[PDB]
Amino acid sequence: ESQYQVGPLLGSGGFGSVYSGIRVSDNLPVAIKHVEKDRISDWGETRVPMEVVLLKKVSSGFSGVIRLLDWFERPDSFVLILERPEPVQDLFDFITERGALQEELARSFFWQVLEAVRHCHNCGVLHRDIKDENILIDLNRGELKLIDFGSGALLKDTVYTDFDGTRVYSPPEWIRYHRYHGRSAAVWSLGILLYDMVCGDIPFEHDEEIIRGQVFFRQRVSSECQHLIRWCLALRPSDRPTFEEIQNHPWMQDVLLPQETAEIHLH
Ligand SMILES: O=C(c1ccco1)c1c[nH]c2ccccc12
Repeated sequence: ESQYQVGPLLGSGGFGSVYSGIRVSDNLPVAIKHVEKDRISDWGETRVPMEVVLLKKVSSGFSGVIRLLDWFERPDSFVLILERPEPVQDLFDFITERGALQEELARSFFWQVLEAVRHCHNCGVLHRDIKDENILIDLNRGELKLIDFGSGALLKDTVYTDFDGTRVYSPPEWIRYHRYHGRSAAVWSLGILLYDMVCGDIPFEHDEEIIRGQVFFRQRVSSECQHLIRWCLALRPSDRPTFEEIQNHPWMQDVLLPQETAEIHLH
């Protein structure tokens, strides 16, 4: 408040409003995110938004998650202080500009995504909204960072019957039954994401295509990549790969380091 210098609004949406900021104490770049208390669906613990509980559980030590540095409670909103990489661009914008990604780049991005989601999972947190817009690229370090835990939940082994993430990334068992388990629904969304990365667009727009589960490639994509995608997008949850199987898949071998990724691909 006196502790942060606010700059430009970065965006707004169902997550609230995110401003670029600086922490005055040491000039650290931050993102400052406000949600209205009324617009908060889900709470935990003092009563904080679930997002804060989930962020505190994943923000310890380092990872591929944008870390929560601090939060404040205002009379009708909560304010989250988050890390801000600089320069940064979300993976959606990045794909809009460059179109479908070279596989070497998608492999590096995808792997970093998988490490970040494993970390969330090891921490007891299910993100539930993995997609291009929720992934930030630190364009100098080539490091990807998960954002927006606002639809996430504690990880658990029983079935989830609520979902408020992105539909076109939701699995067919959610579409048909409003039931999914955490890991396998995450894996499906990783399949959409991987397809999006290598094709330049998500594979399915309509409930029907999701449920049909048939994947058509519109760009040239290697067979190993199409196979990994189709495995993530297995119609039966239990036919999907574990994170381990995904990272042991042949398309995933020999990943570039993040730094290499930036040098070759991001300049
Ligand atoms: O954390 C973020 C976020 C976006 C939506 C919900 O949380 C950020 C959105 N744009 C950003 C830019 C830099 C760091 C975080 C974010």
